[PDB]
Amino acid sequence: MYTFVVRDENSSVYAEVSRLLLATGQWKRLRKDNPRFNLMLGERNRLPFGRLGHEPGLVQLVNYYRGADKLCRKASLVKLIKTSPELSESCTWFPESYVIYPTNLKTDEREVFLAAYNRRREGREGNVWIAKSSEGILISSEASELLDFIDEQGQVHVIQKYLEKPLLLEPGHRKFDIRSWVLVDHLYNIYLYREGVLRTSSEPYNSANFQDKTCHLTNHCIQKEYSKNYGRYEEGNEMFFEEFNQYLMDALNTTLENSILLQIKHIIRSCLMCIEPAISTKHLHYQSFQLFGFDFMVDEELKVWLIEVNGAPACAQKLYAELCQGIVDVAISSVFPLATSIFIKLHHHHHH
Amino acid sequence: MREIVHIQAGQCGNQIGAKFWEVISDEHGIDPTGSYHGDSDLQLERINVYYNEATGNKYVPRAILVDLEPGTMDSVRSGPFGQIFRPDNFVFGQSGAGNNWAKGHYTEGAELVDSVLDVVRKESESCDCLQGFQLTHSLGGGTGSGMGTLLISKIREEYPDRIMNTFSVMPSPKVSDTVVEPYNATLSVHQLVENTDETYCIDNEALYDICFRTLKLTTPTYGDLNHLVSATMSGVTTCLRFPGQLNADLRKLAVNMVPFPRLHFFMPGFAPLTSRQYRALTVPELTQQMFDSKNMMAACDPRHGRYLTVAAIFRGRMSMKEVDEQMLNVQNKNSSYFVEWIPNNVKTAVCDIPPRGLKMSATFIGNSTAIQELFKRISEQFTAMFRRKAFLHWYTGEGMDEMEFTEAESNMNDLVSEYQQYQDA
Amino acid sequence: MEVIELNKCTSGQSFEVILKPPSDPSLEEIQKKLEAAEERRKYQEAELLKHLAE
Amino acid sequence: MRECISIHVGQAGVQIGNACWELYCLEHGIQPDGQMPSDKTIGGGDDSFNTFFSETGAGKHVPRAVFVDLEPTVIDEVRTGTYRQLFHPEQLITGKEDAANNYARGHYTIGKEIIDLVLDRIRKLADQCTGLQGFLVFHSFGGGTGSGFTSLLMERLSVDYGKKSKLEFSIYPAPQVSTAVVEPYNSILTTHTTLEHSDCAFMVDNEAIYDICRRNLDIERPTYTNLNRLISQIVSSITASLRFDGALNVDLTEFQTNLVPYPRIHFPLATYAPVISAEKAYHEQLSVAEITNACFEPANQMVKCDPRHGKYMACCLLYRGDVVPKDVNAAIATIKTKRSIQFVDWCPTGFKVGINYQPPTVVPGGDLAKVQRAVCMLSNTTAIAEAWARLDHKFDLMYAKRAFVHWYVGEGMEEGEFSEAREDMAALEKDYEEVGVD
Ligand SMILES: Nc1nc2c(ncn2[C@@H]2O[C@H](COP(=O)(O)OP(=O)(O)OP(=O)(O)O)[C@@H](O)[C@H]2O)c(=O)[nH]1
Ligand SMILES: Nc1ncnc2c1ncn2[C@@H]1O[C@H](COP(=O)(O)OP(=O)(O)CP(=O)(O)O)[C@@H](O)[C@H]1O
Ligand SMILES: Nc1nc2c(ncn2[C@@H]2O[C@H](COP(=O)(O)OP(=O)(O)O)[C@@H](O)[C@H]2O)c(=O)[nH]1
Ligand SMILES: COc1cc([C@@H]2CC(c3ccccc3)=NN2C(N)=S)cc(OC)c1OC
Ligand SMILES: [Ca+2]
Ligand SMILES: [Ca+2]
Ligand SMILES: [Ca+2]
Ligand SMILES: [Mg+2]
Ligand SMILES: [Mg+2]
Ligand SMILES: [Mg+2]
Repeated sequence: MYTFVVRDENSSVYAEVSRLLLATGQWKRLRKDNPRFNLMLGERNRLPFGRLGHEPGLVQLVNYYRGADKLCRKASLVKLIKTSPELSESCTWFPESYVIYPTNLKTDEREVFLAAYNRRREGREGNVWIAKSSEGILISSEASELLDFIDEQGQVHVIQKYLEKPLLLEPGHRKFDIRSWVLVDHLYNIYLYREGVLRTSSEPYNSANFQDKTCHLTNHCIQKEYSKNYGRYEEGNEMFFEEFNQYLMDALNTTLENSILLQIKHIIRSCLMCIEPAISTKHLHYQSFQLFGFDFMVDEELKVWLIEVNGAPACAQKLYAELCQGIVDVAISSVFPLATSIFIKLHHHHHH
Repeated sequence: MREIVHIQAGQCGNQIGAKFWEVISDEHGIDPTGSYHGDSDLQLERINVYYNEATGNKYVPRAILVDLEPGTMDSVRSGPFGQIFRPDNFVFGQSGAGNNWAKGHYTEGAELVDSVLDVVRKESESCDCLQGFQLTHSLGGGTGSGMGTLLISKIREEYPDRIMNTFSVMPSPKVSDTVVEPYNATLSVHQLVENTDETYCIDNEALYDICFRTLKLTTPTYGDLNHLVSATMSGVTTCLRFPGQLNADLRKLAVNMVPFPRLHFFMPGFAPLTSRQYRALTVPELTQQMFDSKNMMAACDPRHGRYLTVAAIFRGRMSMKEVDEQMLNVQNKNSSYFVEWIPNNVKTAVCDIPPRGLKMSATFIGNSTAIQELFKRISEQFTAMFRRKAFLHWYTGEGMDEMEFTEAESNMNDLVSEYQQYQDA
Repeated sequence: MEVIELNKCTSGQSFEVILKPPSDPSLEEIQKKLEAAEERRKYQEAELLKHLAE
Repeated sequence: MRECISIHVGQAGVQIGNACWELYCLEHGIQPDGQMPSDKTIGGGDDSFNTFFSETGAGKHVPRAVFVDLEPTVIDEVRTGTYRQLFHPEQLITGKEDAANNYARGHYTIGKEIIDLVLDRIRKLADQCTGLQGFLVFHSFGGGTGSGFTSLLMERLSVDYGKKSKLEFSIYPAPQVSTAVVEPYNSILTTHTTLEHSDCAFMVDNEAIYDICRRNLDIERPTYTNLNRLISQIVSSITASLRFDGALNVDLTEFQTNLVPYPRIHFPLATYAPVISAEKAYHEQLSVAEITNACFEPANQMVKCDPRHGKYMACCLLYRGDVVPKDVNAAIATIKTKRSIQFVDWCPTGFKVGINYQPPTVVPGGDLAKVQRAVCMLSNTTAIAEAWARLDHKFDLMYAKRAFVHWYVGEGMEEGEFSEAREDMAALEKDYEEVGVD
């Protein structure tokens, strides 16, 4: 009889994980502050990793990787991609981005951003950028509008090249992003969930008006909010992989695997193998696993771009049951055994 | 922190006290002569905690024998080890106490107490570092309860910075001598809450039940009960009498077991339960049994409360890695029953020498809030009589006012409230 | 990565390697503390002895 | 040459002193009776070993050590032990009754009666010093003597020898071997009273030494003897530079200036490799690269914690055995590319290296194999603050219900010292967080 504790009660995913854990009949739940646990479903912020792995006779395991915020907060993602040889500035699946702090906070990249913005003015290339913080979005061709915006807020933001010719599904002439769910276990096996989701927009994309949000921003909430035709083509503004595969076959004469998924597996593995030495718990006194949500854009050439990594993602509601079961299969009972996998293991050893 | 002064008072006090000296004298290799004839020197290394050394290399128990009646103490002198006790340490009146707390604390007992304290002072004046006193007594008679608690406050007055430890047998209707026992016990618990650091609550209800259900004895004698009591007493004093990785004394025991001063009433446990057995017991079996309510010497269900602190001692040769593993398993598997606000409240010790008659054994000292169940039982029996002032005349005839009774009942009910306080904290 | 202040001798050697550059109370206050705590002890002992006298 | 006095307080301190001085004598070829054939200056000395030993006209080499326990049983086994002859009886000091695992009993109640005697014996040792550097103080956080009497000793030492340096070797409390439920109380209490009196302290967590003993020595249930022989190897590599010819950490002041930029953050993490079973039938000796690399696995640290998620302020590598600078720099080069080693911005990224050419000495019949080379890394990393967080949590859990505090108040302490000490620790945790996180 293994034991466990729940310290994030706003987790959809780990709420269901709690339930099936009990339904085993071999897992008992303890109280938030009881130290004699095998398994921690920790809180999102200031999780006490320093207290883990000091209980004699308890193999302890937690559902987060200390350090993994380097990947899951946009300013740190930018910093990590351009400072690490494994990725580098020349990294071809990340939009050029620069980190910018507000006026009265003042390191920062403001001047080097406009260094490129001007050869973008001059270049006669698309010079439209998006500004982001880790609500609070601005898309503009004018840099100074960007930084005006940035510094009337108090947070550090990131300016990133907006992808001006995205892939647009038809009918609709509309945008989307792809969200992929990745589980990393205590062994640093990297597991991609076979099911992803396209978060579509219900609005025809329009290049001219960059300040009406809904045809440009794909996330579930804004479509359920400011959009006239939410739910029109697909249920929940959510197209799954069977459909998107068929659509690519029918309209573009490709498959999802060849056109997009090789690139997604490549990006997921490069990102995680990069930070692996900083976060691995291979010889630690406690163990981590973690569920990540990777978000990608696909341009009209069918090139995949990574937009962000999410450290505490929710699932699409039809997949909750399946994914969560897998989390217990692969992350939890691998460590604590009970009395066709839904995951693609991501590994590649090219010799050179 | 070396010498302990042992005092046994009354019928029950002296009969369990004598069985105690028999048992540990055997464990330490001293015979009735007082002469050491053992084979290991673990036996003699700390034998000064309980024994003085006499001329001829004799060992004399640091033990004082007290009664208001001469009967039981002449039977002590008659018994197996009777002549190991220093004869000047027999201190006795002739009246008896009639199972009457007042006679023991206020009238007959006053008359005798100064003599006992003279012998006590004589024994403590020869001690390099006296740690304190252990008293054996029952709470339901008159000498043990009444006079023993009188002794306890006199000793606290003369030795206010020494440790007072008692083994206190609680009365049960299942084994009872008289109807006034809940009165005597409640008056005594009022004393014990104020004036001892550590009390082992030896419940005659639990001893009767173990004798009847588990040992399958259909009419238990005091001899059968006292067998269990001397097993428990040998266990709980192991880490005081022997050297180990953990060498304990009365004060460190108080420090680590008692988080709040009044909550110092311990529930002892023993495994394997034995009666006057060839299969050796496996460490997992010792650990399961010692924590089982059927091995508690205080008739309380430990699942009705929470363990404040726990101290276990395993006796015999066995794997201390297995004992560590097993103790850790029972904590981590029933962690709800251990308070979360005292970290690492279970401490475990091992000693290589087992009790006579066993290759392996385990003793358990629990400071549980489930002990309240005992004090409520007594409290109920008390009120059932006191609400009609029944039998009070035996006491008012010796000077006591009803007020003293209602005060003592109140203090015990407070003790119970304290325990419930910490059972939901 | 540069090595500096290297010192050798029959029994050993020491040096420094750089990878990258940078980017009390008195005796009598103590005796007052100890004496205040002793006083508090003696007062508690007296409260006890007074209750026992009662 | 400038002398240091070692002071061992309470059970943990005394038994570890035993371990260390056995080791020192083995290393300097001093016999149990106190003789040193090797020393050709009979009756006198200006050498590096004379930092830790004085000489007599009969050629006896005597530790500059004071043992102090509030109860006799443990120092008694020094008096009757194999090194009976080594120690002058005035250097072994016992009380009658111990502090009963009670900080306030050891500090206030029983400390008061023995502090002047102990300072007098310490001055008897200091009078024999032409140029005293200061003190190495060995004690447990968890003991009542260990915590309470040591903190009173530390205040008085600052008063009588204010120009001297005081270094600590502190045993941090681990429930697998601890003896008492109040050890968190004691450790916070003593840290708070000792902080501004210690220049540099090496914390040893009994949990880490215990697991090293299980995992790498194949000892099922480690004793204090196992733990102390390993801890004494570590202490010996930390002190070797005071006892031997060299140019790194040659006096106590150098420990502070090399390892402690900020005076409050003075708790360097020690990592030690390699630890190999003497009963290991076949063992392939490990290289400079392999053991320097072992310096960066938490499983080798004296305190389990994860320096990947902290910042460094200083790093020292003490090698013993067949080691040359070229191999050290090669190993450092390769390790830097494979590992997260981030120094604070206002400190150079770099290592101070010291090498002594005789390999570690191991007690005959001990558990440790002889090895051709070994290293002890001392790194002032903010990651060590994890241990404080652990302690502080445990303390917060008990003190919330005021559990056990009555035992301290009854010794004359005031409940307020508990929350003063806890607030100092809160400060300390915040200082580490400022230096080491963004
Ligand atoms: N590593 C190691 N830890 C020890 C040793 N002795 C005791 N400890 C630990 O120290 C704590 C107990 O403190 P002690 O040093 O024994 O206590 P003390 O200073 O003698 O104080 P009192 O005996 O209470 O007066 C526990 O955490 C022990 O596990 C030892 O020899 N080596
Ligand atoms: N360089 C870029 N080019 C084009 N569109 C972009 C873009 N960066 C972001 N977007 C769009 O903004 C939308 C949301 O941006 P982002 O993913 O950074 O915020 P977020 O953190 O709220 C998503 P989640 O809630 O899933 O974590 C994306 O779906 C995408 O349509
Ligand atoms: N376990 C045990 N209880 C006893 C023994 N003798 C008496 N008791 C109990 O002690 C109570 C009577 O007290 P007793 O010692 O005879 O009174 P006293 O001699 O006047 O102090 C009753 O509850 C008896 O059950 C005994 O030998 N063993
Ligand atoms: C290890 O088990 C024992 C422990 C002791 C006291 C209690 C204590 C303790 C420590 C931590 C948690 C809970 C209790 N540790 N103790 C001391 N170190 S004295 C006393 C014992 O007997 C008198 C004993 O054995 C029965
Ligand atoms: Ca008379
Ligand atoms: Ca010399
Ligand atoms: Ca100073
Ligand atoms: Mg009777
Ligand atoms: Mg008189
Ligand atoms: Mg001690």
